[PDB]
Amino acid sequence: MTNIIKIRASVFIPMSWTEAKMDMETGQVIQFEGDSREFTPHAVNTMRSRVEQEVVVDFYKQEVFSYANTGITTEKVISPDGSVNKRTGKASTENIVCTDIVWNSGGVQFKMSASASNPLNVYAPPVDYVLNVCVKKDGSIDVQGEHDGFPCFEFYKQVDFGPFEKIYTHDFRETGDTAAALGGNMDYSFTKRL
Amino acid sequence: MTNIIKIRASVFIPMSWTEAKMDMETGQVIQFEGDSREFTPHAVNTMRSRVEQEVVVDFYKQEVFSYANTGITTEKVISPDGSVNKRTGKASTENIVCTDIVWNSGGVQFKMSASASNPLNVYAPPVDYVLNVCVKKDGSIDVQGEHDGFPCFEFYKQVDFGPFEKIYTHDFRETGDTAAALGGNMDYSFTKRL
Amino acid sequence: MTNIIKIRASVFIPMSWTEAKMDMETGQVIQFEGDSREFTPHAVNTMRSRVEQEVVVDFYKQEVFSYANTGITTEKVISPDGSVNKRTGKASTENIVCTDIVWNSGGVQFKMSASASNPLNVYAPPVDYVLNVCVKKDGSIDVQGEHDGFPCFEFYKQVDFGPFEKIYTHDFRETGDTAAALGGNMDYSFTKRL
Amino acid sequence: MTNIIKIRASVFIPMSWTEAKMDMETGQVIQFEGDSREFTPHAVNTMRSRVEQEVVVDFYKQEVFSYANTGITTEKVISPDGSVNKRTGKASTENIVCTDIVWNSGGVQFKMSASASNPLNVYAPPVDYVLNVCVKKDGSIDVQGEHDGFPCFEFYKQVDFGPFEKIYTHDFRETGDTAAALGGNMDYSFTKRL
Ligand SMILES: [Mg+2]
Ligand SMILES: [Mg+2]
Ligand SMILES: [Mg+2]
Ligand SMILES: [Mg+2]
Ligand SMILES: [Mg+2]
Ligand SMILES: [Mg+2]
Ligand SMILES: [Mg+2]
Ligand SMILES: [Mg+2]
Repeated sequence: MTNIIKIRASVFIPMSWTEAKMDMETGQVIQFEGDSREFTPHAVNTMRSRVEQEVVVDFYKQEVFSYANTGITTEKVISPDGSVNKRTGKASTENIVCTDIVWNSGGVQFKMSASASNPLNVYAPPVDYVLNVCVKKDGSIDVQGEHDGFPCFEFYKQVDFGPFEKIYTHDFRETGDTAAALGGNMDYSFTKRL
Repeated sequence: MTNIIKIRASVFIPMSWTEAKMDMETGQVIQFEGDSREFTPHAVNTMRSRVEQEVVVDFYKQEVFSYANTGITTEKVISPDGSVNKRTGKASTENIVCTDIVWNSGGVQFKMSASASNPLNVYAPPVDYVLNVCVKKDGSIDVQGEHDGFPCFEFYKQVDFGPFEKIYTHDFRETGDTAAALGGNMDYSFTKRL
Repeated sequence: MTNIIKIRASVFIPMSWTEAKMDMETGQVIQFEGDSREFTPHAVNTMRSRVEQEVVVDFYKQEVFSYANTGITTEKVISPDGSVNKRTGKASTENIVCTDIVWNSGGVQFKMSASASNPLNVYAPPVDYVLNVCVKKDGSIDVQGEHDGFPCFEFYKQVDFGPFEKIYTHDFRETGDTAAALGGNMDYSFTKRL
Repeated sequence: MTNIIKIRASVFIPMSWTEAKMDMETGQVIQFEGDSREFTPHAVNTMRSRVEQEVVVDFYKQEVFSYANTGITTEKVISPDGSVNKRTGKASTENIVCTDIVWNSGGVQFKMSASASNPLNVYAPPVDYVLNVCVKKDGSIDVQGEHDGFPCFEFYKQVDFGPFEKIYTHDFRETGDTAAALGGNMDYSFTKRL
């Protein structure tokens, strides 16, 4: 009846630039580039997110396909001498996976997990989410998510090439949270049936 | 002839506190306790070192013994309101080792490797040194070493309970190295004969 | 017959920037620009000193000449949001003087006095020195000085366009000293014949 | 009709301690004692003001009397190692005065000026106020005032031992000023008839 059902996850920083840090050792002032954008599902391959993942369940084919990416990190360093210098790196995508795919008569389930650190500052703990998602042949979905409290998170489902539907969003700046929340374990969780 | 020769290794931050890192938006300021001392052989069991290691070759017993230890890590956080909060942790010694001991006619060979990470940040990079030493029955040594460019490293020999003798010292505030030098590979090497 | 003889005084900050001061009221970090150099006699008119003075006694003309100058003060302010601002000002030279010139049979005496404020930091007490110098007709000098403990002080002589010769240097990081030494009385003193 | 008319002025810091400043050269966090009070005309002799002044015009003897005082300054310095150390001094009252008394049948005018340094810091900017007050025989007054934008300022009038009345107040924290407003010129001014 319904053929293709896609789940999209995005992790992004809304600001142009992260919170400024100063190292008295070097005299520098450093910040990393953001994604300069609000919430939206239309940001694929746009490089306006730190982590991006899409799983596509294909019932016609009896297949799960996954797509995983990380944005580019740019650090802006202002030297004592005043000069500014940018450096570029890209997080690994080794730990953005789609795992534990299990089939039954009327659907499939799997877990999506993402862990990506900042390639240019190693002292930083990685962002993490994991969702346990169950999809039925009818089209409706059933998700159990956890994620670090920072930065912003957005999840959408899109079925048979139609319009996108909001699964769940987390807005750190509405929530009181900060980059501290990236350490520890995954502070938040949610349940959602669409 | 000569019976006991000891090799001492010591890594230390000569300041009372590491140079401050500050988070501009919050005003928060972060520092790590140092060892507040200069170069000195007599620092054993004093907890004035990040890493501390002694290898004792005993020609009279045909034996090699070793001691290894880490200092305590203290994170001091100053809040915008001048409130101060401390945290304590102790790096594991699991990777301060004396390995590849080879006994032959002329004396003995072995390699001392130290690698200690920050018990308060799992993600920080570790300090590293490796020493390849060769000790002769007459009390000559031959040393080939590598180490990170930060913080301070000092190495000493002492024979038959005699005075200490400097093998090698490295002082990051002379070579202009930084806390960054704790990552990557070991960036200095040396060779010394006593 | 020795013709002309020179005394050069230089007060400079060896670092590129003085050490940060932070205000939890405004959230800001402030530093002033240093002179980014080591001790050297060849620094005239390079603007690489906070205060600089040359007294020249001419035995051919029987005259004393003096040059005096201050470098430029540059204040750098980092803001909570990582913006940086510079301001700029130049200390008055009115209080860098050469004084009480007395001539006798065998040479000349005089007094070099320096006092300079920070034009951007009124909170700054002046840097201060005074040299009492006695120059014999044959190119010998007898100097007696006082100075504040911070920053660095260098004094040289130069006879008849010859090489420069060190009279006295003060290095504040060697003698464990602080910008506090700027206030109060002149902390240090010396006498030298050369 | 009216015999005694008192004008009272108080300069105070509402909070227990001024906002901390940190110095990276020494690691010290340093804040000064405030007056830990809100606005109140009843604070004479209470040592809960930096500056206090009362002028009393006495229409019965035809005399103007004046009383001037500064508070105790106390700096708390927290050392990098935890230990705290207090110094105390007391600002001079040499520049809190009442001058330019001119009498006529109608009443009297005079000027009240206050300037007071921080007595541990010679070169710190004084707090300043200057009031031009006209006192009429019927008891009414007319005041043109100027003051620095920090810290807090309260002025009151009292006739024939009656209750106090507010002339004017300045709360630097409603108006978003800072300790910088201490410097340069008196940023605020006001005019009052009551
Ligand atoms: Mg995490
Ligand atoms: Mg967490
Ligand atoms: Mg290295
Ligand atoms: Mg390393
Ligand atoms: Mg001085
Ligand atoms: Mg002094
Ligand atoms: Mg003022
Ligand atoms: Mg002002």
